[PDB]
Amino acid sequence: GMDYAKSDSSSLVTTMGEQFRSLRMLTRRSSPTDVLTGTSVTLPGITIGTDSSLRQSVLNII
Amino acid sequence: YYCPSENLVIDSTSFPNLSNLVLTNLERSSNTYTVLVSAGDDHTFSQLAGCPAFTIGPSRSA
Amino acid sequence: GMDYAKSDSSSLVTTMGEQFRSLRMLTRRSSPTDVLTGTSVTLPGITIGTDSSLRQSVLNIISYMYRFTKGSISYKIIPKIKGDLYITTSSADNIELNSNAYSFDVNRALHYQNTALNPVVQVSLPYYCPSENLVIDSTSFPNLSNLVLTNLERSSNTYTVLVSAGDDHTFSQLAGCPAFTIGPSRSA
Amino acid sequence: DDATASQRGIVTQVADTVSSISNVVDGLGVPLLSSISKPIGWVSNVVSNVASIFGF
Amino acid sequence: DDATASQRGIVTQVADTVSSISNVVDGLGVPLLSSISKPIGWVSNVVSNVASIFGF
Amino acid sequence: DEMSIQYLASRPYMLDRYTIKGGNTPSPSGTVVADIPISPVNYSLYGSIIRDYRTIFGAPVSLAVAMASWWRAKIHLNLQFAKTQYHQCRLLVQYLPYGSDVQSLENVLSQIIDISHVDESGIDLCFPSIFTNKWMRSYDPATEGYTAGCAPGRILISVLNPLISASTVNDDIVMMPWLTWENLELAEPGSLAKAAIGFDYPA
Amino acid sequence: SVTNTGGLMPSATISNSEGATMLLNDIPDPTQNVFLSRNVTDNLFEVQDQNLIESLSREVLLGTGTWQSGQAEISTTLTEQQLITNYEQPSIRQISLPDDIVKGSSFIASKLANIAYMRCDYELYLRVQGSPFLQGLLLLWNKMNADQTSKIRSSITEHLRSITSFPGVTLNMQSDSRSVKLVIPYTSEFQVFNPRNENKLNSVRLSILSALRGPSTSEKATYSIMGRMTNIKLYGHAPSIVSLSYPQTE
Amino acid sequence: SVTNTGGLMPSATISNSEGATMLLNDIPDPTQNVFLSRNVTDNLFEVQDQNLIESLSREVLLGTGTWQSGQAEISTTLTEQQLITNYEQPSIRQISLPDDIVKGSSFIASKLANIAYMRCDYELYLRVQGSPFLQGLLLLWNKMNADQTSKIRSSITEHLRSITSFPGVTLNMQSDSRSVKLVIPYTSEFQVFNPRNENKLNSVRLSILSALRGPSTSEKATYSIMGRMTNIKLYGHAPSIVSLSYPQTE
Amino acid sequence: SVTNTGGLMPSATISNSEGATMLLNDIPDPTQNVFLSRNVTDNLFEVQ
Repeated sequence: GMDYAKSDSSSLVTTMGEQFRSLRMLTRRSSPTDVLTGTSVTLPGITIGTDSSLRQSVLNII
Repeated sequence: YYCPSENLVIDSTSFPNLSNLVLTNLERSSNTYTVLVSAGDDHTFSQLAGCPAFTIGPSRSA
Repeated sequence: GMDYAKSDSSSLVTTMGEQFRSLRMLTRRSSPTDVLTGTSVTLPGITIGTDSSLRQSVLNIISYMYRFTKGSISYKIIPKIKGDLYITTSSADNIELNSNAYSFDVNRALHYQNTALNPVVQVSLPYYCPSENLVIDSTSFPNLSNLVLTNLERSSNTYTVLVSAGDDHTFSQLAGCPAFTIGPSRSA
Repeated sequence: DDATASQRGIVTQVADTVSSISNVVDGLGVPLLSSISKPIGWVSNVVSNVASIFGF
Repeated sequence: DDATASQRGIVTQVADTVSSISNVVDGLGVPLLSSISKPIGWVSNVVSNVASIFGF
Repeated sequence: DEMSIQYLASRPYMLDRYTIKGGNTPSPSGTVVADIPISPVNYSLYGSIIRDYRTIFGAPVSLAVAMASWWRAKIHLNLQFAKTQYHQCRLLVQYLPYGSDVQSLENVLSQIIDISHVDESGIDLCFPSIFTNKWMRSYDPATEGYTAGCAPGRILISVLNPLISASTVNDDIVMMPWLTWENLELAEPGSLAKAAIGFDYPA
Repeated sequence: SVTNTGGLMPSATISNSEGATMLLNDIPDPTQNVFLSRNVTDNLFEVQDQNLIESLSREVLLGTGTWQSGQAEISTTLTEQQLITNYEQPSIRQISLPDDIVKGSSFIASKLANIAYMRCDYELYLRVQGSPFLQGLLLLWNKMNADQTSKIRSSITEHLRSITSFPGVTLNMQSDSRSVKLVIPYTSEFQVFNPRNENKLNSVRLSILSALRGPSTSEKATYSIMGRMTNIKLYGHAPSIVSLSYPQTE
Repeated sequence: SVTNTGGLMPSATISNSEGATMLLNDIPDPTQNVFLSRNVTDNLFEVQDQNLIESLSREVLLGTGTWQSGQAEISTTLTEQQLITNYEQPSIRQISLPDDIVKGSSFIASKLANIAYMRCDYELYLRVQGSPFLQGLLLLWNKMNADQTSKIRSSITEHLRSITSFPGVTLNMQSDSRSVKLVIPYTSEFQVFNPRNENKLNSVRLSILSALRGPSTSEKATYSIMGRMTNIKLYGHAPSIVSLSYPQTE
Repeated sequence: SVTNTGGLMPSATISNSEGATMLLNDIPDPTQNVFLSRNVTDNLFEVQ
């Protein structure tokens, strides 16, 4: 390999309150989409996705 | 999650009659709503396609 | 030594309801700061400190004997006009000038509350720093997270705020004391 | 022990420990920081890789 | 274990399991999906034909 | 699991092509062929501005760090080529904290690579990340070199012995680094990063 | 046992170091007609061995000077016009760290060539001399990080009763040894610093705490400061250049 | 338990070191109000440790160049006018030692600051590159102390059959590895030398031993020299200055 | 452990089938970044 790498030496608890090792946890978190004015309201189905514009949910980004 | 198939390609149109949410006040008056979605505990994604182009910083100039 | 001293002889329970042998307990207690009128509200960050005037929080007073801080800090907020509001974090890089964008557009941790039911907002702000220590009023880290709060429709309002040390928090390095006033102001 | 502290439901107990006092002057002393330390309790999970970390 | 998870009443514990990590690169690895699996708990009832299924 | 961060980090991707020429008047020794700042999301060698927004084409890990604010990792390169066994030259590769320009063999970590001995699948090599604290910041304004705390440093590839080639073969060759991010780790979610569809807020 | 074709199908798995740094892609061939030896026997007086960690810990001169009766003594108290203006209490000498040493000593400036970052723990030595008949009292004390905080917070702390509660050591001339030692632990936000730029923190100070007096007017006495690093930890390899801060882009 | 008279009857037997050097006549008094600690935890990726002996052994570039058909090949024999005049046989490059290194490398020039004398044992590395179709043969060889003897004795030894019997190594381009290693033992009258003056001895040379040839005229091929010290032995402490020889008086 | 010269001195003893028919003179190299699975569970009535 020819590595100079030597593995780390650092504590986990010393600097930030949590650590996460998966994207699911980020997705369980709930985020805003877009305001729905009027009577004939249309929420996205479980197929989800394909929003235009630029504002968009975190789930929608993942 | 009521689907015949174990999997769903995102934005599938192969199943036209999938259930879709609706909400009503009685008297059918106009109103706005602040909505925010999240993955259910039951939910997952699969098959890793590569990334979309994406913007990062605040818009430059006006 | 040549001491005349002879050690005390007195009961603890006989005279006052409690006893305390640390300054942390005094700091976990929450105290008022200053009223925040208008839309562009600015709560102090976890770097805290450096208030002018003379009214000031108890944490803010204990702050001057030390040099380092670390840990999360807590807020209580009491809006003057009741109605729902939102709480969000931000940073100087994180801001945008599209003039159609708004504070929700970054996907930070969020908190909603209708104050008509629960008038007292309670929010704890965590400790995201690269470094194990922070010199008080550090400017070496420009992009540290900073709190913001908004009603929708962006109307003006006042807030009664009161801060406290989080359970995670501490001070370290003992610098000596500031000059400080004690009595009520003399004359008019 | 925040989990037990919240489950038991009483304000007072706040998880007991006994500190190692030193530098006594006149019946009063200074606790070591080393023994005032209290369990954090998520760290065990992150190191042991519990399923809940992955959301499943 | 949602029943116990709701009965115990504390947010944190969320039913423990220990996953079988593999493909370690530098002290970090990828859990098997097979072991992240958690009990569903209505299925036992439907297969065993508990009375509550019939409403009685 | 396909949503684990380590699973995302472990896939190699080509970053960009680099010519080395090339029979007759080969470029003089000490001529740099490449300057690679150590960050997944650098605006320099990734992406381009479009509609004021600075879009950034790239591999999935880059998105994963694009969302979080703080990060840390080590690099694992795999150099690879388009050559015959009639081309023949040598290369230097340095890892430079806060530096620039080639810096001799002595001053810094270096790693000579003979071309002729690089059978296919290329050659793997790894670099440690020296830095003043534990966490890097992600986003930066800079349109060229990395700012400051945004990246651990730079890796710099340059000619040692200039290339020579037979009359029977094309004058120049093409180097193609492949790479992966060892020991990736992320913190504090929340950012302006998002998909390139549209370019506007609704109103 | 096979003819070596000029560059066709070399072994592809070879890897070996030459220097303490620099990995190399293929082995040099150890062929040559003769292998010769060291020749000379030592024939010399012995001398103590040299080491890097040892070399860095060597003692260094830092300051030297006269001290005399006419110089001002530090105030017990403050008044307004000086309280608003961030007044600093007068001192015989003040000294930055660790720059007084590293950028201050050409020897140390050279030993640290081409290393990226490091940690240090200081020691300081005050040595005053004067006649038995003299009266006086000095204080040697450690102002903390100071400059990394607000201008106000390094202002309302300068007065006697606060000065005497900082880490430090007093020096009466009654003592026969007439010298003191003072230890400075490493302390900063960053875990390491490159020696060769303005990494200025904790400012050591020396202050009069009692005016010098002798039977005649205008008596005077000499003093010297010395210092040395300990617990050092060097870290990384890099070209010897000034580094840059966050907003700046390189 | 006795009042310390200001400088009358101090203890007279005290002796103790401060730095690795410098003995001191009396102990500093370790009094001060507080003893503080290191503060920061490391929190970093590991890196290989740095040492002095290790630092000195690092590999160094020495030379680099083109080589081509038009250059002259060394003579089999000598004639008179060149025999009387101390003629030297032509070479692609020649290199002095150890000056090419020590005074040649600013890094090493700095690491050896303020040390009096030293010993060294060299290694050298030739690395040539060219196409499979090329023909050629180089020689890398060690001329000895040379300059310390008579002009005549470094003259009648320059011819092919003598050149090939000196210590050295040949390099055919038929080899696939295309690189060679050559070891140079320390050798002199003096047992040590200060690095920073003209301590010039054994001159390494590189010579053509067969002309480069390719299907077309004026083919060319590249090469690089590298070198590193081993078995080093530093000795003594001194100000970093050029030294002087015997007739001269300082 | 040897550089593969572009078509000079390949192994000359290799033989292996691909399909039920068709013998082949040299082995395909099984390199690729990922190995994926069958996905669907059957979920169906049985048939003969």
